[PDB]
Amino acid sequence: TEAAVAGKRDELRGLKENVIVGRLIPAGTGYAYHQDRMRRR
Amino acid sequence: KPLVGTGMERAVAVDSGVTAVAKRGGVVQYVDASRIVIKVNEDEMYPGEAGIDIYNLTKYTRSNQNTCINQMPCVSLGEPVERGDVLADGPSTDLGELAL
Amino acid sequence: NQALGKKAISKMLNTCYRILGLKPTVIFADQIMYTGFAYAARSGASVGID
Amino acid sequence: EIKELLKLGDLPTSGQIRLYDGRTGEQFERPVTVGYMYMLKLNHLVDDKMHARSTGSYSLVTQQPLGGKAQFGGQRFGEMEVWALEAYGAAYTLQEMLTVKSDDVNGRTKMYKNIVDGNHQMEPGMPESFNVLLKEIRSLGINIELED
Amino acid sequence: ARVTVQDAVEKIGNRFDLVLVAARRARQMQVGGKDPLVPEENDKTTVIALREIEEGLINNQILDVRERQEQQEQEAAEL
Amino acid sequence: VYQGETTQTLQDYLMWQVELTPFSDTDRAIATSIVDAVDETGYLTVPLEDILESIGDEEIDIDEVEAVLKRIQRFDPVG
Amino acid sequence: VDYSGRSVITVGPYLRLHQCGLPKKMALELFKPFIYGKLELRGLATTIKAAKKMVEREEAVVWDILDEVIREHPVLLNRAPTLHRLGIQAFEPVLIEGKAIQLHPLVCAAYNADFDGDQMAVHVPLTLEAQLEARALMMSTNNILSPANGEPIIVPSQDVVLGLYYMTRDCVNAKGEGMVLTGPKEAERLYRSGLAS
Amino acid sequence: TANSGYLTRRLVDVAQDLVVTEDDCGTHEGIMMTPVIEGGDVKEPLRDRVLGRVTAEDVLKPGTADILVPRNTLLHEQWCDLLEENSVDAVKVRSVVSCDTDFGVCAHCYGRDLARGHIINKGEAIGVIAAQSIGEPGTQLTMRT
Amino acid sequence: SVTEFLKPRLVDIEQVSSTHAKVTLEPLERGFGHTLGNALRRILLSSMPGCAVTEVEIDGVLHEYSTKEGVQEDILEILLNLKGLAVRVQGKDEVILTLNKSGIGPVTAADITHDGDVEIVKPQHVICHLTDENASISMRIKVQRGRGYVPASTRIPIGRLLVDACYSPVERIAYNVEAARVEQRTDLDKLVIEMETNGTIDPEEAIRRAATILAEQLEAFVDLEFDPILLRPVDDLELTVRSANCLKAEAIHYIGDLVQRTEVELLKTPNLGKKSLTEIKDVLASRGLSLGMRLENWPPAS
Amino acid sequence: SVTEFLKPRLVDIEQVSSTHAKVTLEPLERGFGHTLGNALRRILLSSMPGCAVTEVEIDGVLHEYSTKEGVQEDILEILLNLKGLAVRVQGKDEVILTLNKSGIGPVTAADITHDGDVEIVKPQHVICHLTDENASISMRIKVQRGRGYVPASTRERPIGRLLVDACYSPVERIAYNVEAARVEQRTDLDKLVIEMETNGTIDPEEAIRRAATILAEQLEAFVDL
Ligand SMILES: [Mg+2]
Ligand SMILES: [Zn+2]
Repeated sequence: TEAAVAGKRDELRGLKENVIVGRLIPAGTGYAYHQDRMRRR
Repeated sequence: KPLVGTGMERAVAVDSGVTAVAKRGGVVQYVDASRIVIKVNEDEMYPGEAGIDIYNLTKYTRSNQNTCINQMPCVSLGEPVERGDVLADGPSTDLGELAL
Repeated sequence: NQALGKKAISKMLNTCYRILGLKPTVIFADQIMYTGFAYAARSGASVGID
Repeated sequence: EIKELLKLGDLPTSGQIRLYDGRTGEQFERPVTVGYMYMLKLNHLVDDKMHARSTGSYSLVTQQPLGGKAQFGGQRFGEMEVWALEAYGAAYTLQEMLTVKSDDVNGRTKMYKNIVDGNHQMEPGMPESFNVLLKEIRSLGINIELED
Repeated sequence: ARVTVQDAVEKIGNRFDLVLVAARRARQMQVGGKDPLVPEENDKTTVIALREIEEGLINNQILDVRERQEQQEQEAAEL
Repeated sequence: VYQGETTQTLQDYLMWQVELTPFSDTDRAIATSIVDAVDETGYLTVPLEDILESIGDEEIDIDEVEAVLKRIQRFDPVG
Repeated sequence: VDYSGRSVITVGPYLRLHQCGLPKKMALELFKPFIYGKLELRGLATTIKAAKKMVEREEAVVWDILDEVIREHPVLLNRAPTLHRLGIQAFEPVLIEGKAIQLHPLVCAAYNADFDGDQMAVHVPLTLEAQLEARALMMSTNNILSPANGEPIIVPSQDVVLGLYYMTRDCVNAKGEGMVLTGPKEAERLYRSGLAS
Repeated sequence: TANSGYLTRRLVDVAQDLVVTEDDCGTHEGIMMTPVIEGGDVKEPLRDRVLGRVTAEDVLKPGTADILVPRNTLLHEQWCDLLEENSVDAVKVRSVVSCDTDFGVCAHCYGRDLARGHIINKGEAIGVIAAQSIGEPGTQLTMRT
Repeated sequence: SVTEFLKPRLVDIEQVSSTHAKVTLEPLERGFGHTLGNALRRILLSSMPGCAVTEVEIDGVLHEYSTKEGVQEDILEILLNLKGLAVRVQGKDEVILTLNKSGIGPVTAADITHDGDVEIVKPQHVICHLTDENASISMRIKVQRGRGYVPASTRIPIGRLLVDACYSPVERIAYNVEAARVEQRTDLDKLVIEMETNGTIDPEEAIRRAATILAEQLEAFVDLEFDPILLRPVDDLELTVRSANCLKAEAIHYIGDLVQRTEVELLKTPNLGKKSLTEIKDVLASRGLSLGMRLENWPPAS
Repeated sequence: SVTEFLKPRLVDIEQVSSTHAKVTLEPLERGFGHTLGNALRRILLSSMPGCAVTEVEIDGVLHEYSTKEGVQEDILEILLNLKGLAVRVQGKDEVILTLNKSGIGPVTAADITHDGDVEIVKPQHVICHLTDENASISMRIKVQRGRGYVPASTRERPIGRLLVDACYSPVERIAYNVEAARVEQRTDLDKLVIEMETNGTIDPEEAIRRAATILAEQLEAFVDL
């Protein structure tokens, strides 16, 4: 309810968010992948 | 049988309904792997009655836990029995004693 | 050169890891387990009422 | 009384005898307590415990493997296992658990074909339960969407 | 065979980077037409890649140089 | 709650066998068209000309469709 | 998840620290697509249904195929509850007979497991990255220190401690006392001959 | 068991997103480490509180103005032995609390891996490790008074 | 049969050194690994003929606990050094050797007086050391022949020092039993024997001698591929004349060779178009075969 | 000399009973008594051949989880009793025995129809009991030769043929002792006494000779090497 009223936006920067959408977590061996995503984004 | 017990095996075996217990005294007229016929004594019979007790044993039936329920005779032909004696052993019972 | 309890064996493993490294330590641990099992079997240690 | 009964049967009073090793014939160095115990077999049989699965049937809604040996189901990889994989840093193992061994329908069939061809690579994709969650949130009158 | 990866870790400096380099080399040896730089002894491509890294024959810079050289040769010989 | 269980039909089994067969992209599209037009008793419900029309590519002749159909007819069950 | 199983754990005292004992009935199911690929690769099966029927019949050659495909391929063993990251570890399988999983004794402390009814689950990594992560991060030989405090986690216990304590003790008047030996090998030769205590 | 599980779930949720994302933040803040003494017994010596950490300032000898341990030094066993040789009772070290790194911490404000003998690497989920290290021994504590 | 037992078929030998060896035997029947290993270990330790130093006499030493002047090592150190001396004797069952040395340096086995029958395995075996120049060492060494290990404590004039006798050439032997299987049977033994001798004989000869002794002890009771379609010739396919000519020009003679060829390669084959490729795919599909098949090591030397 | 060993040989055999015997080996060198004793004990316990009941067929029964009228035992108990039948076969590796019995009384091993090449060593072995005068039992029993223990699960069959797990080993237990012997004027020679308890279907001397032959054939691999 708070997010819908505020119209919030989620950037998917943590471990749990990337687990929810089935991506590589930004830790361990998935850290370089997110670094490259930041570089190309 | 446990071979080291406490003396409560007979009470558990008999108070449970797994065994066949003589309702009246008499002589084993017929014995078989699936039925027992006892010839009741003349002093325990009712008037105008053929005095015999027929016990049909439970043979290889399924329990609630998908295990086996099976009764085996523990008496021989012609031997005397009295009221309350064990005629057949149920599962986990050895001569009227609990045997787990 | 002493009677090796739990603490002495752990100390031996820690010394091996600190001085030598990882592979000698895992080989040492496996050999320790084998020897301990073998000689515990050979001892015949039992428990009785006496 | 136990020692008296042992003496009646011509047995050592201490209750311990000398044993020999069946593989070498050598006597054990100390006397061993040998006797008789009453053992029970409990209704926990490994026959009912062993269960394995490669693939099988899935749910209609979540498209995830079912549960239970009778249904030939899979093992649940819960939150604590996810935490354990996150503490190791095993990101590819975790992503493989979350999509290809699970409700990601197209990657499921791509991975099997790749494995049969000798190519151990995956194309992860998007889980189906996230789409179900999006639809269920939209059914409440809330506009939730992916962008870019 | 392999029981430990400590030597390869010290060669690369990171476990997280070692996994990526070894996966790249193993995929080159598995799906590509590459041949191992060490004598394969009833080993799988992952263990072969780890043994190649352990001897200093494989790292990120070497892989990048090899890829650039192969691409240049392909583009030169295409005509 | 109730969700149900997925069931494998004849077409699902045939497509599973198609995915694990070395077809080309054109052959795989033809196989998808052929498996689509298979009824519950296992018979082809449309002529091969309809399949060729449904492919939508004009450089394919009936011989390729015939070869792919012959390959599919040897799947499990045979016939 | 797919490619997962579970069963009761027993003890394997012969195993090495990086090895586990996996039933071959479980491994036949868990590694089925790998077996299909290996059967098709060497001409034993020309189609996928032929390989499927060969595996269903459990022919004598599919066991050689399985022993070929499980050679260097880690599996993840996990016991619930997973209180820390040491509740999941990677091992190399050894195909065994029976239905129980054999576990190395020295890793029982990390799992907090004992052999009186505990069950364990096994998962199969599929891709090259997952296999290399299992080998390089989650392997038991990599996990010998506790991440919480830095203490070792491969502490010997019970029978090993009892045996090592018993062998390294001295008695005042024992057989063979007071003799001078050239080295440890002569000591073992005397012990096995029954000439020294 | 249920209370321990709930506690560790909350601890994981609060700190799941904390990762080592840098190598040094250049901060000079720190915490002063002294031996843990309660009443008449020393509960914890100084060595176990500064082992595997990074000094936030130069360590001076107690009797002189001579620099004993320089800045940005990972206190391994040898440094701790040197500190105990000269009777040092308080060392200013770097902690994750006083870290200037935005969205994560650096490898110097954290210190040693405690599973490997070296300094922590970039990309390590230290929050999950911390939550699991705190919550795992919760079944060795007590619930009833 | 009922009297037929398994016999070893994979005998492996690993020569760690000239005196250290590791033997592996498999497969064995269940439980025979322990039987054979224990019997061989007992025979190699307890009953094994050999020659060893029995007793010594030093001219300047009359008591076991004495201090020799000019020699760095103690008396029991010299006894330990003599206990490790390996000697081969061919003449008789008892020999006497004399060692005399003077000067400064390591007194070794090369200083023992030479004899035709007596042979020293290691001439460089160190006996002792002489520190000062004006000191000489003279000793008389008795060597005998026997079996196994005989401690000096079990043998309890003047100046005669007893030495524990190690006649057996075996210095160490250990065995281990692992699991092994034939294709059908899975509970079989695999026996590994690691053994080191003292240099007099090879480890293999020691094992053979032990086995021969054990066997002679029993003399009074012992009574006397690819799927077949892949191997078929390409002529089995009812191909057209042009397609068959192209295939023979491409040196394709077997079905495996054809099914290993992709469509892209066959498209670029000279004199081969699309109709012939489609016909080949049709005739292969009639037998449940395709063109994108991979084989590991196709040509089976046939 | 010292490279020459004294060879043992069988000295005395004492038949304490029909299933219990003592065998004496003499002379032995020092240490060879235990070496021979343990090997012989292991081989005798593990690798001896014998005959066992493998299949049964009773006229009226279809499976072992049933009963028969006039018989006080279940089919499972009868099969367990047959599992302990000791039979010595002297001409073949497989034989079929026939049992027919009627009337009230114990059906024992002496009721099996006599065969020329088959011997029953314990005729008093009770198989079952008939508790009715108009009750009869007829059965066919297959006996095969082998060694070891073969469960029936590991090893088309018509309905009514019952399988029995086969324990082919005739040896019940083995014990051995090493004592001091008086041979010539030597006091360092041993004597090995072996106590064998069996089921009565194997001779002690031939069992010892079979064990020795197996040991020698296993040692022939190390002899050449
Ligand atoms: Mg438990
Ligand atoms: Zn910082």
